[PDB]
Amino acid sequence: IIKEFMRFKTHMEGSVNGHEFEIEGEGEGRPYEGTQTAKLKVTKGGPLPFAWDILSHQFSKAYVKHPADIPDYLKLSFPEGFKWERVMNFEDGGVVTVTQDSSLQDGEFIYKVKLHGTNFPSDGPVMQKKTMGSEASSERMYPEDGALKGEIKLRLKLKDGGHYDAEVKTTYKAKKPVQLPGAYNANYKLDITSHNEDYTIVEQYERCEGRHS
Repeated sequence: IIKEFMRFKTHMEGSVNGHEFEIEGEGEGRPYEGTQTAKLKVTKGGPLPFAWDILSHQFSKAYVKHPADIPDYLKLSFPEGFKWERVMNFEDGGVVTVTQDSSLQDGEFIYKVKLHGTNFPSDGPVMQKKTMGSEASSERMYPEDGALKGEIKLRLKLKDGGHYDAEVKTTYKAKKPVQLPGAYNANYKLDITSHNEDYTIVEQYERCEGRHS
């Protein structure tokens, strides 16, 4: 059972341009209202020498508000949970891959994340930490390969004007077989509500809701 109020714990192990790091985080939110907050701490490899914005979207699809007629594939996957794999192709060649495992333990969600950050130019917006958060987007959701897929055109604002884009592709698969929905949209807004000077402590807020195609 997914209650109206739910907490989660997350751990992320990753590598960006050969720099290894680990992140721990805890958060809470309203799974049916589609809102959540998270506080993340860099526990190893801190301070990170690249943009926090490449990581922010990797820190929770069970917290999506869904209309009653769209099956909630990821909520229906519980208690066993689900997994997801993502690819983010940045405009300058930079690539980020993520694998995730989500489960339920003692009434709380547990997230395990693994991240690869490859071929980012040393003078680019990520390496130079020139990003300023992301704009509100819409993930096009659709079934494919006995799984739910999602597509986003992520836009990161830059400090001195303009944007830095990525084509994001994700596959979400329930551990046990559950009813796949038809295509729909998931509108999101993710905000960095607070951070310390070196980004070793970061607070995030996100709202997500499902709408008919």
